[PDB]
Amino acid sequence: AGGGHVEDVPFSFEGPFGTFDQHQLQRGLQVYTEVCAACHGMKFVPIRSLSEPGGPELPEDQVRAYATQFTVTDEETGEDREGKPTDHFPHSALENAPDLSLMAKARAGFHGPMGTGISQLFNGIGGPEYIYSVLTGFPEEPPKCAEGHEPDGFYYNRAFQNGSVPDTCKDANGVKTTAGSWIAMPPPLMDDLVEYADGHDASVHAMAEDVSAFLMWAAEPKLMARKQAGFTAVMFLTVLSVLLYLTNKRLWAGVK
Amino acid sequence: AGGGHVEDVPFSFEGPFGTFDQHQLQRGLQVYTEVCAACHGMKFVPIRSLSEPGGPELPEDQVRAYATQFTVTDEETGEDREGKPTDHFPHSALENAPDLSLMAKARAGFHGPMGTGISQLFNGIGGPEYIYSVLTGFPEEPPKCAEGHEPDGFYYNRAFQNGSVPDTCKDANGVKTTAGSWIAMPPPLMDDLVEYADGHDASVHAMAEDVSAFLMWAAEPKLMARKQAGFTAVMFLTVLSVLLYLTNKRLWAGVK
Amino acid sequence: GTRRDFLYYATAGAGAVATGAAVWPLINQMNPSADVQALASIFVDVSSVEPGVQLTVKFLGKPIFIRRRTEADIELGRSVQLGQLVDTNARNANIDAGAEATDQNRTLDEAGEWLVMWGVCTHLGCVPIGGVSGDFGGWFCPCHGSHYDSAGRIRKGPAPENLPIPLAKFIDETTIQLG
Amino acid sequence: GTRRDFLYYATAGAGAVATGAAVWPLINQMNPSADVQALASIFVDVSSVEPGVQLTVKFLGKPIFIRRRTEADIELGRSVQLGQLVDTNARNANIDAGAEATDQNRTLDEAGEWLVMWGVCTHLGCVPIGGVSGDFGGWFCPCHGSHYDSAGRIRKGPAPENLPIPLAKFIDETTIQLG
Amino acid sequence: GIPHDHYEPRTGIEKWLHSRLPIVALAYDTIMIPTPRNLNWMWIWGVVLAFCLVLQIVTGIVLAMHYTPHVDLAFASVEHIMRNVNGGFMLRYLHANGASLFFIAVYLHIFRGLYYGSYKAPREVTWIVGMLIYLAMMATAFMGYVLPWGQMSFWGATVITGLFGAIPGIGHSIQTWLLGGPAVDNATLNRFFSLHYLLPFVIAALVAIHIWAFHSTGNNNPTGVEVRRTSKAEAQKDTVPFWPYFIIKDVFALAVVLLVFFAIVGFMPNYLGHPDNYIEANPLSTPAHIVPEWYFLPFYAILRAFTADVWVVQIANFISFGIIDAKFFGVLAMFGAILVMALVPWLDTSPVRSGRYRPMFKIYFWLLAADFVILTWVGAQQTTFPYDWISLIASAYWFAYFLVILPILGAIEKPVAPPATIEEDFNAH
Amino acid sequence: GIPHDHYEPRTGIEKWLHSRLPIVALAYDTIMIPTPRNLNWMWIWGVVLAFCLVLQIVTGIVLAMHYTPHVDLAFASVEHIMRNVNGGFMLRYLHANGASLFFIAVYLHIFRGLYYGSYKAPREVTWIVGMLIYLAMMATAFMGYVLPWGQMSFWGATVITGLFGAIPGIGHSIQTWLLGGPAVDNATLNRFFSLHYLLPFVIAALVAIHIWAFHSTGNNNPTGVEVRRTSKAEAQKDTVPFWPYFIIKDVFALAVVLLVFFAIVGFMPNYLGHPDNYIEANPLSTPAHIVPEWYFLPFYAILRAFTADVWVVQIANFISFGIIDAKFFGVLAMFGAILVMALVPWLDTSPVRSGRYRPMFKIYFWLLAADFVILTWVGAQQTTFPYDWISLIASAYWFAYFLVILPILGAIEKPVAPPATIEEDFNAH
Ligand code: HEC
Ligand code: HEM
Ligand code: HEM
Ligand code: HEM
Ligand code: HEM
Ligand SMILES: C[C@@]1(c2ccc(Oc3ccccc3)cc2)OC(=O)N(Nc2ccccc2)C1=O
Ligand SMILES: C[C@@]1(c2ccc(Oc3ccccc3)cc2)OC(=O)N(Nc2ccccc2)C1=O
Ligand SMILES: CCCCCCCCO[C@@H]1O[C@H](CO)[C@@H](O)[C@H](O)[C@H]1O
Ligand SMILES: CCCCCCCCO[C@@H]1O[C@H](CO)[C@@H](O)[C@H](O)[C@H]1O
Ligand code: FES
Ligand code: FES
Ligand SMILES: [Sr+2]
Repeated sequence: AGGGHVEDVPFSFEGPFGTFDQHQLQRGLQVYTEVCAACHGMKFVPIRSLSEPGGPELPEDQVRAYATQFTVTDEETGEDREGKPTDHFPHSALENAPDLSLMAKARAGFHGPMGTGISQLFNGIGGPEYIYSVLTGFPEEPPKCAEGHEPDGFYYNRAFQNGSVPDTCKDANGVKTTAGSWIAMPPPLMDDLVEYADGHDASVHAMAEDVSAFLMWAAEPKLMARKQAGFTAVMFLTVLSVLLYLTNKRLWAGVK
Repeated sequence: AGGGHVEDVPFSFEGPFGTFDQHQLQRGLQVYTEVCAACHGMKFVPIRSLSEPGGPELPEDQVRAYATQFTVTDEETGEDREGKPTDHFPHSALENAPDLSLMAKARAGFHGPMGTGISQLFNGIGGPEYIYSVLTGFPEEPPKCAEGHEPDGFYYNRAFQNGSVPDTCKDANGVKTTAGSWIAMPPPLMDDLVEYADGHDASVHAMAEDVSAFLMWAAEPKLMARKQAGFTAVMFLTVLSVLLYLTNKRLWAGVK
Repeated sequence: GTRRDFLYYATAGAGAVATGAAVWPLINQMNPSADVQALASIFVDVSSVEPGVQLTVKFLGKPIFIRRRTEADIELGRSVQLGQLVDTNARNANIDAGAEATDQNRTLDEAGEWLVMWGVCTHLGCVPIGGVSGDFGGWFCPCHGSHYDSAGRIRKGPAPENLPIPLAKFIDETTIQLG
Repeated sequence: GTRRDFLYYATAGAGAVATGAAVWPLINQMNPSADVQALASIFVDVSSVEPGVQLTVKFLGKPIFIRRRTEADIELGRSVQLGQLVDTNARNANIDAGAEATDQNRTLDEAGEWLVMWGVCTHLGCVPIGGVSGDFGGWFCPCHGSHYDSAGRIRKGPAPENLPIPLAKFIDETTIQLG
Repeated sequence: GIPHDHYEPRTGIEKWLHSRLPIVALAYDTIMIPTPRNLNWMWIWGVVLAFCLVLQIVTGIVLAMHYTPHVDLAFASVEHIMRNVNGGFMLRYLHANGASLFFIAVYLHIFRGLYYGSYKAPREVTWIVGMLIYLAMMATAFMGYVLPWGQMSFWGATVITGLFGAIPGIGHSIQTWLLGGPAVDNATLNRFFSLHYLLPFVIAALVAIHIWAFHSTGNNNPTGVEVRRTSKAEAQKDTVPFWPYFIIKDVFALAVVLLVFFAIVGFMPNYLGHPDNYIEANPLSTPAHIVPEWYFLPFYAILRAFTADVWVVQIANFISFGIIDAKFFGVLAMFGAILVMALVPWLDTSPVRSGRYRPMFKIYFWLLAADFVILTWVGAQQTTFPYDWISLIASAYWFAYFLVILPILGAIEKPVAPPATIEEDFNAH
Repeated sequence: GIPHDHYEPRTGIEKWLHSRLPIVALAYDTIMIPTPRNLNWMWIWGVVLAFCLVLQIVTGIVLAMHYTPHVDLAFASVEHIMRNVNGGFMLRYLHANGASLFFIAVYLHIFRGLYYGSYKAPREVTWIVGMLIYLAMMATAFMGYVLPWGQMSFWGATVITGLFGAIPGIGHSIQTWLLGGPAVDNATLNRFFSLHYLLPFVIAALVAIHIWAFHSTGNNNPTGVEVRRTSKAEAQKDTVPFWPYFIIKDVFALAVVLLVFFAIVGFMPNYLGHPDNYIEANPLSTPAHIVPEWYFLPFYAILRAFTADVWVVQIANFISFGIIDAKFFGVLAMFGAILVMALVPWLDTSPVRSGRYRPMFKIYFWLLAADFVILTWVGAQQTTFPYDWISLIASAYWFAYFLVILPILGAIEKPVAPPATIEEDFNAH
């Protein structure tokens, strides 16, 4: 396998002052619920966190209603029940569909250049960009080298790099010719597959960016708290360094 | 509740040089499987330990055959299967039947006298004596004070002290008059309920003594290993103390 | 003037704040986490509870007692006079905090058949033994010897208060909601 | 005389033994416990495995590859001469330790259809990638770039040896016993 | 300090090391310190305590390699140790009974100090560092006892954390913070495990300061007469070097102690334990006969002796406008019993160091030893009559000894003349 | 040592304490030690290391209050911290990125010593104690990284334990003993947890000896010319007391380091990590791009550079009758890279302390610093051409520097005269 090209999306949460867009996270939650959830789970995300500040911030009554749709096995009782906000999202229904709880952090979209790490230093790790690229990177026709050599049950995706590749798509030393490789996920999105309440656009591009942002929050729910803390410590330590500098300077005056 | 009197059984494993009787442990294993196992489990005992030295020491082929009767849920597969020696004995089938893995150590048969602890110091804790006393202590007639006042679903036992007691069996200050109290366990034994292979007698006394020894091994399987080490450490330290005594004496000789 | 005396004070003041900012989160991480703060109500099916049976249920890591009281339990409770009680407060989250501990104020229903309370001894937190135990036809705590009567009111022992009653109400004909 | 010379040696010698007797059990508790020592064989259902399919199974915390080899896999494996292999030992627990790494000695059956081996790279223990990867129509280890052929023999990279073959035998028409 | 000869590097390797890091000089000056010649067998308990800390640490680290601090796995992982880990049964019993040996030794160590005046000047610092060590030990042993997650673990934790809920105003916050929730649950087990590991290292640091303390002043001896320091000549008549004379004597005593200890571990490892802790924690049912480990019983007896009917409790309740009830009073009494013992250098107003030469003091001292045994015994009994009174008389004497008798004794007693020197006492033996 | 004034008790409380435990005298003589006046910004990394050790310890203790060392619960318990535990996200990133800060500082600390000759006599003990600390740090960090039980955790643990399987004869025994079984499993996680807690306390003990070591000799300084000890007059011209002059200078520098550090933690906490450790351990599938943490990369690059085709490996294999194959040679090379650095006091044959006055030495040193950066970078690349060669040339230079250049240089180089005294150098700047 290897790294590959991802579409550089300008997400609101990027940059030191970057923060989540509340409506986008809500739309992404709808996309996850109506599309991804059929196969993918989020077993580490507590459902109650849809109400917590710094996320979709849904009313606690809506979240209570949202949790009901899941059938959970009660821990004490052992009998089935409606879901509560204190429960996690279920595991992936499809056994080989990975859990998406931490997907936005378990994938890197930016690499290199000479394995110096300078790309990530300026553009970030690039997980939500990577997710977006996979949801977007399904072409209608496969590459010409495999017109009739596609593995059955797999799909060409421009951004997926860990997939198999037909022998007719490799060069004389066996390196693959194609930009991407074959992924076991069929194209999950399609224009207006979801009906957003506020009338926000639901193109594959729009849903992919919305659900990529939601999945970034699901992985790093405390992103906004972490930056507030970073800013605070940095403003503090700027002041503290200046005061300690003047003290150090004014002390050594009686020496040199 | 409180403490009470137990029948002082002479178990082979008692005393510093005491050891388990292999055939007795096998008889007790037969009693547990054929009588107790209907309600009680041993969730901490690996089945393979029936072969380990210092216990019943059954041949590994017999133990392999014994483990089959249990239906175990494989952890990865999730489907049911026959038991292996690497599996533990099952949980208690009856929800309020306590686990017997550690019963012979989780009960004290000797108490007192004035809470000085001298009784246990000389007679041991008395857990297997207690188990024996409970299995023995089911009388055909209850105490005269409750002739027609027995709680339904309970049975009078001489040795059980933590059970309920009818209002008619308490004095003016509410302390119980009876030697024992009412236990939810029906009398489990009866003469020749088990047919021992070696022809050992299967009176209620014999099965109770045999299975109490088995339950002591299931609770303290490494008893014999512990005593060899105890003897060894004491023999080392006896020699070492003598040598250290002569050294200390012969050293201070050049002072006084 | 105050220019060379003030720097060594302002610097030390910043250092004190910095230490405090480092120490508070080290303490607060031991305070209840988000998973604990969020634990919510539960519902208990009670149709199977005959008079004279106590159902014991776990709620917030502690026992909750649900006793369907018999006629004898109820008669004893109303026969106790207020001036004979150790604690005359209802300890009831469902009513006024100052309400008196009459037997009517200790049950969910007017008939006084359904007694729901925290099974947590008010001395040091042990579980009292039920099934009509003790000297007052109620509960006996084996940890240091408190006796509660048939309405869960403290009568004897180290415990200072009646067993507290949680928020509890019948949501329908056969279900109690705790919390 | 040897009365005053022997005590300072005999006493210290006893101390040396006593320390050693105390240190050994502190080391040996880290050796495999009885639950680990007791792990036994397992059985694998194979009826669903068509040629060209690799079944991957966990055994003693490591992967075991059970591949039903295709015609191409078998031809490539049998076409390799002994002098062309990095490691010429079969690494097969079921036969003599000195057997040669011919394709016949690398499969369970005479037809050479069933290749059972530890999916544990002999370099530093990673899992080789199966299907038809690498430069020898076999397995590729992504950790440091070892290539194995269609019989699981090392051909290129840092790995010193062929993937080992565990004790494995068909118990009936459709079940293999590992261990 | 005391006059003595110093280290001198001899080998070429020693001259090299000594001019860079004088660690060899430090071991020599430590192990060759002139120690009073007349120390009796009550001076061994320091080495026994030192051994216990190492035993507990080494068996502890090993046990933690196989233990899981999770409520679903904790109890099972200890049985896994007992049954499956090589020597796990022996390592476990050594750690458990090793805690008992640790505590028999401090109490003997402490009462030695209380008799011979090892707490009076110049030894206050040694004594105060000791008190901190003791507090750490109790906190360590408590949390350790919770880790198996048996019935005593869970309900002992319930009882002991409830003590802190009794503090007015702040009690409920302290209790919740310690528990990590509304009740003893996984959060409590998980954090006690981290702290059970940490605190033994804090104890080791305190012991390091403790050792530094009595090396600075020099060891006390049964006569209470200090080593003569005016010249090396007369210091040697009062002393012998710690190595070999008292090293071997301590090591001998240790071998005898371990002989008995290994007989316990080998042949009655559960005598000092509670069978109810071989039952899994049940948050819905409480053992009828919950009782603390014997080394906590005296102080536990003090706590429960002060009920609402006690006349001194009713005055406290009246004067404090209801703030100090029996529950909180009993908590004040329990920490108060240790505190008055910490203050004994300033409560013992007598200028005579050794209790050996204090005729009236011996009586009150031996009553205190008997009281401590009585207190240990009543702690495990019920609170009914007469034990309720027995615990009241026993608690009462403890405070009377430190707060009334010892101050009064130092202003009334007629002491016997001690020996002129340490040398005089030794030759008479 | 250096001439300086000693402590004198002034307050009555100070006279009281000093006559029992001179801990204030010890703290005073420590914080007022005459330190060379001419220390530059490369002398701050000792305090940073001290701070890191406290940060790791304090955040570590806290994390262990919420972490579960069991394969079924470990990964979930870290996410529980991240999402639910108060400040858990920040405490985790501080501990994780804190390890990186810890390790950037040692490498800067080490190369400072290598340039200025802080390892040459009389500072060998300081240097050797330093090498043990580094080994303990690496061992702690390796085991720490396993605890989350992600994919890098599991397979990094598989690889690194496989290194010990490469030892002839005894390799499989050591490997099984470390693993507790045939493979990386729960037994491995459970014991790594116990040891991850213990070793930081061993590090702390080593640091105490470390500080004692360079306090005994006095700090080296940029000129390599030792402080004059012939009189107090000229000691004062070479030095200032550690407090306040260098306390404040270090605290200032520390605040600047933490400003950068907290920006990383606040704004790019995952930059220095591997995304695959956010994937749960899969004992059946291995990430394609497994790569070590940056602070292990240079030595990892050394390990894999010595393959079977390398001419020097093939000689080793033939002469040793096959015992030393490429795998074990790489293991020898890896621990060997650390060992020659431990032996540099005995390999550097120049009598000139500071490399500042060694013209040829400066060249090879900066090549070594460059080589170390190169080695770090190739560590993260594949082993194909040309990286296989880059890692061979880089590894070769590492051993050449310590084993050939440094021994040869001390008998060839024409060094420049250093200043006569520290005072001369200070006034010129
Ligand atoms: C079943 C009909 C699916 C639905 C709907 C979605 N996904 Fe999926 N996904 C599925 C499979 C079988 C796999 C495994 C692919 C493989 O070759 O292993 C996946 C995988 C992903 C991945 C991982 C890509 C990678 O780098 O490994 C991602 C990032 C992903 N899926 C995202 C995703 C989203 C956002 C979805 C809803 C819009 C979604 N998937 C739906 C099966 C199915
Ligand atoms: C882990 C616990 C402890 C250790 C390792 C320890 C160690 C020692 C040692 C080795 C000695 C010297 C030998 C001796 O006199 O026995 C000593 C002396 C002493 N210790 Fe402790 N001790 C511990 C606990 C305590 C406690 C809990 C106290 C007091 C409450 C205490 C107070 C003293 C005193 C007063 C002395 C006498 C010193 C002197 O005579 O100058 N110690 N200790
Ligand atoms: C002064 C030091 C110590 C004291 C007084 C002490 C005391 C105790 C006690 C009383 C128990 C309960 C044992 C039982 O009833 O089964 C215990 C348990 C335990 N301790 Fe310690 N301990 C100490 C040090 C340590 C250390 C340093 C560690 C780990 C590194 C440790 C690890 C454990 C573990 C894992 C348990 C639970 C397993 C068991 O019950 O044996 N202990 N400790
Ligand atoms: C936790 C790790 C460490 C801590 C806290 C630490 C601490 C210190 C401190 C505070 C100093 C004072 C002067 C200075 O900052 O340079 C120092 C000096 C020194 N350290 Fe470290 N160090 C650590 C690791 C190391 C390592 C890993 C090495 C070498 C492999 C090392 C070797 C030295 C040397 C040679 C000196 C100079 C001694 C002198 O000038 O006499 N240290 N160290
Ligand atoms: C003093 C030097 C220490 C170093 C260099 C160190 C290093 C590390 C590292 C690299 C990790 C992996 C963190 C991650 O990337 O997720 C880690 C995890 C951990 N460390 Fe430490 N550690 C140190 C001390 C301690 C101490 C004293 C503790 C005490 C409990 C501790 C507790 C933990 C825990 C519980 C984890 C797992 C949770 C997590 O991954 O955040 N560490 N440590
Ligand atoms: C070993 C023991 C213990 C040890 C030291 C203690 O000392 C204190 C520690 C902290 C706070 C208060 C006292 C308390 C209990 O731990 C524990 O749970 N118990 N058991 C127990 C039983 C009944 C009531 C209370 C406790 C102890 O004995
Ligand atoms: C953090 C790290 C690490 C740190 C210091 C080390 O130092 C050694 C420790 C033990 C033995 C030899 C070196 C080794 C690994 O541990 C770990 O899982 N990794 N990751 C890793 C990835 C691929 C191969 C090998 C390791 C480390 O970098
Ligand atoms: C290099 C030392 C300063 C680090 C703090 C700079 C602020 C980093 O800010 C980060 O930058 C990344 C791209 O640069 C983005 O991916 C992140 O969204 C952003 O948080
Ligand atoms: C007094 C200190 C030495 C104690 C060791 C004496 C040997 C104790 O031996 C024990 O006695 C118990 C009965 O008391 C028995 O239950 C045990 O089986 C036996 O091992
Ligand atoms: S806890 Fe119920 S009486 Fe003390
Ligand atoms: S682990 Fe397979 S190549 Fe190194
Ligand atoms: Sr972007």
